[PDB]
Amino acid sequence: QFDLSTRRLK
Amino acid sequence: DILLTQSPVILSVSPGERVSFSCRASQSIGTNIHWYQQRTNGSPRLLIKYASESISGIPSRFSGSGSGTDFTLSINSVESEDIADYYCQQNNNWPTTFGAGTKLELKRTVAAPSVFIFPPSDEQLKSGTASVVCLLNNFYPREAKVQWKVDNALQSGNSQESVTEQDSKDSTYSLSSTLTLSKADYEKHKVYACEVTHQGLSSPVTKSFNRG
Amino acid sequence: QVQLKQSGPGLVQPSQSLSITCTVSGFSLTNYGVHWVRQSPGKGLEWLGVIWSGGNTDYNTPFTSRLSINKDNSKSQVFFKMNSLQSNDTAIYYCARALTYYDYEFAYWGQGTLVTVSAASTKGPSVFPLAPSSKSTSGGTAALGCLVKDYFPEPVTVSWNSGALTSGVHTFPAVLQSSGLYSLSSVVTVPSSSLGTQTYICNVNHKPSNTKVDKRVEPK
Ligand SMILES: *[C@@H]1O[C@H](CO)[C@@H](O)[C@H](O)[C@H]1NC(C)=O
Repeated sequence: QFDLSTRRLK
Repeated sequence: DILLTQSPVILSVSPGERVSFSCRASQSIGTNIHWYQQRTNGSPRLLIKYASESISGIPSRFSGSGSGTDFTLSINSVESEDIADYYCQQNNNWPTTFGAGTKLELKRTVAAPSVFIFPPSDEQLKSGTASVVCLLNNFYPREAKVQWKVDNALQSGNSQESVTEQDSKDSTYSLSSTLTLSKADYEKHKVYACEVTHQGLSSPVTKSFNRG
Repeated sequence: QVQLKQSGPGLVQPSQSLSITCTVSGFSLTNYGVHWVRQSPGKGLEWLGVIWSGGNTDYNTPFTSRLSINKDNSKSQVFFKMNSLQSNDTAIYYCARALTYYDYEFAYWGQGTLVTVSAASTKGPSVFPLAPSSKSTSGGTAALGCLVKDYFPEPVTVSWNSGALTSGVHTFPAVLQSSGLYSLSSVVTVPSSSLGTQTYICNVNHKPSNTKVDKRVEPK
């Protein structure tokens, strides 16, 4: 899932 | 729509190693596939177009192959700066669609955190809230344990953690543990201790202070 | 050099409309189409639509009814507008340009705009110092930072010494507090011998609330 804070998959 | 399946979800490799990303399509799409890189806080960067065609400005270590339904993005010798997510895209069929991505992590040698503790500022105390910050700097691997204690009382449920993504230069993580107390509670106690546990430490590291 | 610069991040009330401006340079909107893509937690990358050189628009099927794209060639601006937003329209929205005028291989991207869809109110952060000390100094290296607390929505930018200080900087991912407000620390390690001669300032910018704070952080 994409994280809007870091723009990375978590 | 064309469904694009990327596998696996996470890749983990050591530097200098070769790595491949898989992107599979729900039906044939010829070689009409493009690849992108996304680093922490970045916008996508176009790496390969039309399955195998190179892009100006992109390192030669990036390549791609495949046709039909089965595609591969390769990096022949991984570098720390390659830590990112990788996405495929098809445009043989409208509308263009993207895969769900693969995460690339880098292995490195174990590095013990450096631990620092920060009492609340007198500034924050004026507002009636007290934040105590505990910092674990530049460690690998990511697994760490932070235990808070106030006057020997184990603290539970009143702290939040945040972990950075891997550093693009040294591959380490950093972690912050923040303990939050009412100013009232904070003033009713003396010893504030942050205790850190990590594979790279031969015993737990405790950083602490007395209020004032 | 080809560049795309988007308008800033912000809150949008549920059932209301989203507006983003994409201002381009290093090419002409008369020569290239401009595409819109978003990235959400639940659906990842979605292509939304495009405005072409000659003014024609295509919209991805689910958005045809609530999406409009316009431009002003002379101003080099492309205007994105989407109606009746719900919480799962929370995403980073990007504008983008392909390699060739007719294609979809996106070589150029805007920096993205984080749109939060929420009923809540915009709130600027308080910035508090994380002062260096003996409890924060080991082997001549000192750690120091800023606590960026109680803001909404994401994001905030944090730099140090107006961009002149970047090495040893860690700005942590924001965490949502029980209050529904975000919090974040940003740290940097520096030589302890420089605490006497160098000023350390975290430049905090929360665009959605237009709150810019420069916080000097001094040893206690
Ligand atoms: C959000 O909700 C709508 C229904 O209101 C659903 O059809 C859509 O697929 C969802 N979109 C995302 C980005 O999750």
